[PDB]
Amino acid sequence: AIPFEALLPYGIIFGLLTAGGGAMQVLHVYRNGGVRDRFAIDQWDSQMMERDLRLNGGQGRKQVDQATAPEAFKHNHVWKSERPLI
Amino acid sequence: MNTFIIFIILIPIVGFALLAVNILLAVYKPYNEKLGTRLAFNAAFILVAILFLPFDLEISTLLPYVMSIYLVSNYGFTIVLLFLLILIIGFVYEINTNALKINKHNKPNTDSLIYK
Amino acid sequence: MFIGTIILVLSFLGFVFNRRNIILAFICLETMLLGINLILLRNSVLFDDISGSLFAIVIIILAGVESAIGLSLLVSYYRLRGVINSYGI
Amino acid sequence: TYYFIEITIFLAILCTIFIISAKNPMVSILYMIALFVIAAMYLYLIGLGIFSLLYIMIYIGAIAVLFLFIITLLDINSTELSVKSNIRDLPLVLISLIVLTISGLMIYSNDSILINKLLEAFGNDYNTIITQDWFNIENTTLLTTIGNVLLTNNAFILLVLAIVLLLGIIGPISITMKHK
Amino acid sequence: INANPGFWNGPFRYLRWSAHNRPHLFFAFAIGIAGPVAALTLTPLRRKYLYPDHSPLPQSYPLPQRAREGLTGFDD
Amino acid sequence: PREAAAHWVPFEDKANMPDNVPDVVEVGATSAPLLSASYFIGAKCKPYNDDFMLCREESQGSGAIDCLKEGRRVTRCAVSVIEDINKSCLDEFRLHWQCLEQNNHQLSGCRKAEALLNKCVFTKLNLEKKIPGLRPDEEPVFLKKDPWIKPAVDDFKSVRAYAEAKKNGTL
Amino acid sequence: SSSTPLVKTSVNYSYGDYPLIDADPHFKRVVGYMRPSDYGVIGLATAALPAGICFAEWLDPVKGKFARPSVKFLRVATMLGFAVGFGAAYARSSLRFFGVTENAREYKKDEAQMAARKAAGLEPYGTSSLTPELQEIAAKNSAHSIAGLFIFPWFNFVNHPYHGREQ
Amino acid sequence: MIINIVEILIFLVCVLFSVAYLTVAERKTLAYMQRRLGPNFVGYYGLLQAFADAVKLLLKEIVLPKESNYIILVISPLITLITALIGWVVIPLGPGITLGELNLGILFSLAIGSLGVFGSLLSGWSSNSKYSLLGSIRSTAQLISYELILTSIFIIIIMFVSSLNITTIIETQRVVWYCIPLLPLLLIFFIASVAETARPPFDLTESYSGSPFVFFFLAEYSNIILISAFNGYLLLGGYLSFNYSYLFNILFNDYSYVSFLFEGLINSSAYAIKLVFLMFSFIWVRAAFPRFTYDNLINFCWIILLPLLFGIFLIIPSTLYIFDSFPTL
Amino acid sequence: RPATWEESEEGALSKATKYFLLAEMFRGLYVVLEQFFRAPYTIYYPFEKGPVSPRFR
Ligand SMILES: CCCCCCCCCCCCCCCCCC(=O)OC[C@H](COP(=O)(O)OCCN)OC(=O)CCCCCCCCCCCCCCCCC
Repeated sequence: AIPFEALLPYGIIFGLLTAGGGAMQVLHVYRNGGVRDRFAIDQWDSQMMERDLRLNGGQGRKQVDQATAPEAFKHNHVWKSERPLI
Repeated sequence: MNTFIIFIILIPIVGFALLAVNILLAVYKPYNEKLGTRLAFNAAFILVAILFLPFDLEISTLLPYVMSIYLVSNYGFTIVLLFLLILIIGFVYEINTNALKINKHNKPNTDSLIYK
Repeated sequence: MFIGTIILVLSFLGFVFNRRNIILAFICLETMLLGINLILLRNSVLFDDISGSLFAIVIIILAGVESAIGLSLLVSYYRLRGVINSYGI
Repeated sequence: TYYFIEITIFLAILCTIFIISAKNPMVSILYMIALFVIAAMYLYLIGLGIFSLLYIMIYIGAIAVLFLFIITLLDINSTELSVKSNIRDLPLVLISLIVLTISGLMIYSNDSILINKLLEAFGNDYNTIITQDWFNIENTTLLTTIGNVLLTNNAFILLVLAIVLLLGIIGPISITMKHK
Repeated sequence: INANPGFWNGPFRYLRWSAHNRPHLFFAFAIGIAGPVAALTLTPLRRKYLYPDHSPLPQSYPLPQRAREGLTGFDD
Repeated sequence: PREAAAHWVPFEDKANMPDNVPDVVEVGATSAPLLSASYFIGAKCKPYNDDFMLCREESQGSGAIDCLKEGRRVTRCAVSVIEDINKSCLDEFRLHWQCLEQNNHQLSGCRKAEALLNKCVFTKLNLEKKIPGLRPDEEPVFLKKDPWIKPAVDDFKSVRAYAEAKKNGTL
Repeated sequence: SSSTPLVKTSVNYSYGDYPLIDADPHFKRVVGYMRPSDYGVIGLATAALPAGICFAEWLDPVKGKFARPSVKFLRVATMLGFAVGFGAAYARSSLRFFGVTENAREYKKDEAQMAARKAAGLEPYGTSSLTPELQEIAAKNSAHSIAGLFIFPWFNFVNHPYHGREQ
Repeated sequence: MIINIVEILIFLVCVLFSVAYLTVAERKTLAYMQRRLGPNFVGYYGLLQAFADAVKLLLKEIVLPKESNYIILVISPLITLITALIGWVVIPLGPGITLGELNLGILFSLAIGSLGVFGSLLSGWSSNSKYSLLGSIRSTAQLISYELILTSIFIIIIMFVSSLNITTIIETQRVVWYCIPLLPLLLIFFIASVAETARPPFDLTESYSGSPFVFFFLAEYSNIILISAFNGYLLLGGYLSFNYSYLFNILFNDYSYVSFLFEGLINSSAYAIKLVFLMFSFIWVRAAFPRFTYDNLINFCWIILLPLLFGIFLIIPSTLYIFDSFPTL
Repeated sequence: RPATWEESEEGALSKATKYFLLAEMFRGLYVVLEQFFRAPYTIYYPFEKGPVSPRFR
């Protein structure tokens, strides 16, 4: 009936794309530090991510929950100086 | 430094490598026997690609609307309706005129057999 | 403003001193429109507004329609003369 | 990675010179497609990532395709850049290059003074300070606002533009049909 | 061979002719005019019977129109 | 208002507030705790926030310096709400925003933890989560049963705590 | 909420001798308030286009000797005649709202109608399915669009709150 | 920086293996549809035959004719190879798993698909013969004529999402797929996808050696799987199979790397099974049908499909209007 | 005489559903789909020879 030989190269196509997606998801989670990626980032959420990198201390999305902010937090604030745009 | 640009630069590296492998690897050995005005064309050939472009410019004119579809609700909807219908009228011009046909020049010669 | 100004100026002078064929004139026209686009979109970014972006998205469409119109004009130029001269029309 | 804009400016110059001096008419047209790509590079570079893909879609994918499609099945004679032909042009090319270049640089300035008008075009050196303000709550990007103002404030421009697209349909048909 | 009667000699006969013999144009125009006609004639029925319209989303910070009346809280 | 492109380089400033303006202590919550307690910050600090933005509207263009005294009080009242919610509802506030740091900070995917958090905060901190501008004959979204938009995977700690709150009769 | 105009606007700024009714009337009000002379103008234009084509054929025939024009031309003539007559009647009736022609017949109807809408307990110009920003932009588009009837037809279908009136 | 280059060579090894095995798969199922065996001569069950063919064709004599631009003729293979492969960034194998997460992903996927016309048309100017030109003319005319309705179907689908991000569309499709309401659009998009590669249902112009052949060969099947990827994300569910929340609350207890591994396996298994059924349907429609005259093809696109598409342009925003259902950003 | 469009037993809706939903195309598709699931004919030549009659030359 069903030829196994005809569907084996489909089987390897299926397995290669499956293993690629799984390995890539674990690579993304290892990059984030144990959580999922953010798949659609606003200008607001871009500004919110840079604010939380400023607040947590170095780490990407450690996500501190503290009462009142630290001492170096009032002084590590950033402006961006962009070039002449010639 | 994202994983987006290594792709952009790495796909050529793939190609440059493979056509190197063949040019570096295979026989050239050619000769004369191995090696080796203008024609006229129908109007629909040039017509399909000339009239292609005003429909393509409409399709990318819908592209600002379908991103703004919530903000202009009930009003930009009707403006887009009028826009689409104005261009549908030029399209019904085009298919009423039978523009994009290449039509065959020889018939069965329908004209009847009369005598004397 | 520099890139749009120089593509417009070099595009203009390549149009003007074209003596070799006709399609160099078409593509120099289109690159002139590109330079106008560059200058305007830079001004829209610097002024923080969309209105230069509005005129730029409208002139994209007008450049496309002029290319379609004018290339059909060249085809009708070519209908009766099965050659296009090097020196020009 | 500071001098990126300067690099695109220089490469655009070089690409136009390769446009206007080319063996074969379609070698010249491929240099124009390359100039479109340099343009889209500059547009992503300045901050307009939307427009660069609009340029690649509309200018490269429709206008250049129509242009190459024309060069294929039509006959076009071409002389190449002889030096006998075109150094009779060069003194006015040089005068008009310097004059048109300075004159295009002139009108960004407000002085009574001629060369204070000129050298304020080069007073570029100061680095703009970008501040964050938290006043915007949603993902209105640039294509959204183009779709708001083409459709509410400039709806009439969009409908007259529909008449222009209609004309771009009717005209090429009306020329090239030979009705019966 | 099937000839064109024209829309004017008999309307409904021409509609039947176009539905039988030019089905792509007939059903393209059918789907096309089903849109705005139902957009005209069905949405007051929906606003009357099915559900009324949603309230608008805010777009900015909502400023009210007052004059900063004094509040005794967090005086420190 | 526009974002920096084309080789922006960041820079910071070794300085201090002048003596004229008093000290104000800052908000140290990040986006998932800020988004978690956003409605309770808005419920307690509505007249303070609105007086601050009404200040900013009233004296146009001066802006920053003439509205500092109420920008003080909005920050202090939000800090009051956040330590209030820490010391009463630390474990389920933490349950909520630990749900929220997965799922793209979507409030759509953390319903079973936010039911627990809303019940705690409403009985102990006596603040209610409400969506304004919503006329009656319209159900609020975080109250509805069987929504169309369910998340991909419900978090395990919050479904375990939700079931245990069912069997305790908490909720 | 959804009827504060939030702009500054002409108040009773009449465009002629006679007082204004609306600064742009809604389409329903223009069709409701038009006179029997306006319907006579529509009938005049519907009759004048096919009779005009028959006339201009009788003056100079196309192929040398006179025939009647085809019915395919007469029906398009009658359709375009209704288009001209409706444009003429809409412009005529809008002139009475602006107060550039005599409108004492319609001024009584409007004070009766706005008294009725005060008595019915609803808004004076209609609930619209638009945000007030979109109502404002939509009425900036259709304000005084009866000028330029020669180029394009454009009408008012938005129930926006301001019409150049007070209270 | 170790992380992203290991990720990108993992993605490259997966997709450039899977375009090679698609060739072995088409020969075998074309054979079994025709009641014969496929290749079993070169692997244990016929596999690495695409490897055998590539090994031999990288040993093959390259002929640059009297007629030809040599430079144009060998970098038209590369510009079609590179833009047939560049569009592989933006496809997600899971939520936010792409090689570049940009918020305008359909605009990119739509701009790269318009760059693929040149290596037909341009390579007609290679070996300038009067019949080597107007065949390329018919090729590029069909190519542009069907990427019109391709772009149209894209913009019809974005009327439901109002976002040019791609994983936003797939997360939007969790409530229902887009083929289930718009099933005529699945039929129209399938046949436009078959035309856009110039598959041998919709082939006319078929009816070099070595590197310019294997680059065109790889570009053909990369275009196959790329337009299949486009169909998989905007019309079928992208990586979506079912809910799988209850199964996880049975199995797991907290987030671990094995749980993210399992979730990525499920998501890209759903995406790959859509894509594999789609490539099977490409080969299955290749097996059963004769080809087209150019006039049947142009009549088909401009006179039949496009007016129906105008009707769809009118009908779908109108039903999004009748029920007050406009998608928000 | 060949029948006109009006003297036909099929409705326009019935006739054009077969038009836009590709009915007999799908029928001929399903034929070769049936043939995917059956036994091929191929013999393996140096391992298995085909027919012989003694008359063969
Ligand atoms: C009443 C119904 C609903 C009403 C609403 C209106 C339409 C909504 C439905 C829209 C869906 C449309 C699908 C495509 C329409 C195709 C219409 C068609 O048949 O084209 C006809 C065309 C020539 O037209 P003509 O000269 O008149 O001759 C026709 C013979 N009667 O013929 C041609 O030019 C060639 C025909 C090509 C057909 C495609 C061939 C290859 C593709 C096969 C795809 C099969 C997909 C199966 C995949 C299975 C996957 C599991």
